[PDB]
Amino acid sequence: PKYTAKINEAEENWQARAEAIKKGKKQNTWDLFEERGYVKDTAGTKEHIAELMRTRRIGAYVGIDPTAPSLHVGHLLPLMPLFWMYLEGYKAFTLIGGSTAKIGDPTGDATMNMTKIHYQLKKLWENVDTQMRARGYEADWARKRGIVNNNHWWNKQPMLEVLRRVGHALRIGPMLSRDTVKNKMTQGDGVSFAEFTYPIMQGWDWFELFYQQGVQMQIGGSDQYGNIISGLEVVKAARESEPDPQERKYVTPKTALDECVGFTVPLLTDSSGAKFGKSAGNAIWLDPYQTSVFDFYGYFVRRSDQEVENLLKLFTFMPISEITKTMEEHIKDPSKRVAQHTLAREVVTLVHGKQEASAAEDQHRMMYTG
Amino acid sequence: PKYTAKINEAEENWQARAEAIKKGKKQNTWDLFEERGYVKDTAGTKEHIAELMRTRRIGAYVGIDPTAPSLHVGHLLPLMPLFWMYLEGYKAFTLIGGSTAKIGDPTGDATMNMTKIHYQLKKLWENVDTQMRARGYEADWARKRGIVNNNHWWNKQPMLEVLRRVGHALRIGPMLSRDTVKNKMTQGDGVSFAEFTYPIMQGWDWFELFYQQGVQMQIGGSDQYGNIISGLEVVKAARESEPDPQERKYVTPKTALDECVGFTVPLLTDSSGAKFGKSAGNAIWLDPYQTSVFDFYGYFVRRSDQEVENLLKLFTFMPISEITKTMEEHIKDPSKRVAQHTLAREVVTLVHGKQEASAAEDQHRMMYTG
Ligand SMILES: N[C@@H](Cc1ccc(O)cc1)C(=O)O
Ligand SMILES: N[C@@H](Cc1ccc(O)cc1)C(=O)O
Repeated sequence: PKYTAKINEAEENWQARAEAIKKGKKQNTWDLFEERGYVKDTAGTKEHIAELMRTRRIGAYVGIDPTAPSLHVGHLLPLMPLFWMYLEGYKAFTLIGGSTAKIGDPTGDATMNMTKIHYQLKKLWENVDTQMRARGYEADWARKRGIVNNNHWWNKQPMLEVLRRVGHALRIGPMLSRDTVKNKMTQGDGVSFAEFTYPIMQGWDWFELFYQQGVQMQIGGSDQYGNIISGLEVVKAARESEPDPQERKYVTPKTALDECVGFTVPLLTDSSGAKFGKSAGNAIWLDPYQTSVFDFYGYFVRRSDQEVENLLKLFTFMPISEITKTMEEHIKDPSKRVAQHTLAREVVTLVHGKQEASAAEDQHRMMYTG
Repeated sequence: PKYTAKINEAEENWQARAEAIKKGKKQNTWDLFEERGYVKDTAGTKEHIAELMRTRRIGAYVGIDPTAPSLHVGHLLPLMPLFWMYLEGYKAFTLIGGSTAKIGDPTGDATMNMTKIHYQLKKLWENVDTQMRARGYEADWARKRGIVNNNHWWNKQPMLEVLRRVGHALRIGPMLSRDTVKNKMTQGDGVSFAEFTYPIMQGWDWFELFYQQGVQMQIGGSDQYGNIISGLEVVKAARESEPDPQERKYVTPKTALDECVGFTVPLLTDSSGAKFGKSAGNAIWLDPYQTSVFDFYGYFVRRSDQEVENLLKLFTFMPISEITKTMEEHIKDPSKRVAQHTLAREVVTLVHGKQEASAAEDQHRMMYTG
């Protein structure tokens, strides 16, 4: 009865939204992704992903392996489109790779790390809510966010079941004919069986999130394209191999838009080759105990004129009109770092909050700042 | 106290045996293996395996994947040295690959198959006991036989634990640079992830048998050499990665003779290329409902003069002196098929029992036999 009525109202709301998009009254979140610059590679055509996003209140996820006690600003990039979807009323999850960090992604303390990353994600998600309220988005019952740790299934998930459900459908050649698996096996050491199996586990992760939460979309870091391709194979195998006739009603695809999709975000460097979120020989951590707020703000205020508009698009919830006005002010006199102070203000506001942001800005407008 | 006293007497008996071998009073079972022709390839040096067998009442196993409801005579070959060890007072196991049959060994109904194979192995093991008594071997408390199904661990064994315990130690290159994995991936279809993982599961099987039963030796079919090499890596990884300090006392090797070893049996064909145990386009099944006893006996009575001594050595418990006397009678007039009737009599006696054997011999000595 009553969850059902609410689900029905949600779908009806979603469908009026869908029609509004078809008529051009409302921008498709997919086209927002393209406009702001989040799309590098897609697993699924852009027409596919657009239409899935228009017609269905999907779930989406980003996975993070807790390889250290703090996230850094480089982690923010895949999270940003995820947060945009959340603001738009999708279901959005950050998956902590508690079990999968121990294998480690080859593309190219641990419990305490897992605890700290959960804490930090919860803190950031709360700042997203704050920003959602500040940017004028209305409450929506069907809007959902969550934090999931893949140890929830990996602690007991039988190997046999994974091999039976997906292992016969996945051929090792495509896994092997992929640049990471050819790279570190030619130049660099070898690939461990555990390393080789990592993409299969991440694919099973996606299956579990599809099954449990309706997650049809994975958003990946810039180097996650191969893992996403493999993950789709794993999820497809798993949905097709479901033995129970009753579960198949729910899990086996019937229609084209039932399929899963994904995309990756761009690789961000400056014109000197530096990786975004690295300032010298260290990360810009989200933890103030590791990187002071002043220094976090500093990182952003030092961004280049050449990259700053692109970074305002990626790392803020500023409407494009707002960014355009900022850039119009900024080019009057770039030496004033209007755009960079805006970027710093917005990103600090998201990670550390408005008060910390104001204080840091005041400090960076002193006559000496380092 | 009392299992302990019995274990101590067993070890003392084993050590008098060991000294008797060192002094040449008693043949090392390893040298029996060599004399009778069971040794093709060894994982571990022959000096290693010999000394392990002299000094330690090891456990050994043969794995069989239940891919059909009956075993056939080709299955007997790896079982024979295993049965010899049993007669000599080792611990000897036949492992049914209940879970691993579903993946299937790539080297180159299902529940009912598992039930029938268990039944047949139990029946054969009982005939081994009969033969043990008939060949003059004395009761030994420490002599042990068993039938184990790897579904005992595979039904619930977590993938994560397997990957953490062995997955980092096993490199995919050696797995990949092996002829089977290069064969069916070049010529022939692909290799499924499940296929590629099969040797890891069989290696974990061996670990479970080492842990549970003290099994240090695997005997393999003629094509199982690669699987045995991989299995040793898996068992070594697993014994070295045991996290508990108390378990390490028992599971982590301390000495050279603590290591696991294995060997394979020869590939048996006749001079026309036919696979041993194939008579035309069908197997010679151990099940009388599939291959009559008459026809089973017939298969053996038709063996060639060129191969019959070799087959008496492999497929019977006849002392070498007995086989020599048989061959001395046989060469007086080969047309009488003395040696072949002896081979038929002995193998039928093992699989179907002495009464069935006598009847089949009488039938094959009629003036018309097909
Ligand atoms: N493999 C990703 C993280 C990840 C982990 C688990 C997942 O299910 C998804 C993504 C990385 O290292 O960047
Ligand atoms: N792989 C072997 C059978 C086997 C199965 C499991 C084991 O643990 C050992 C051996 C075969 O097909 O001949």
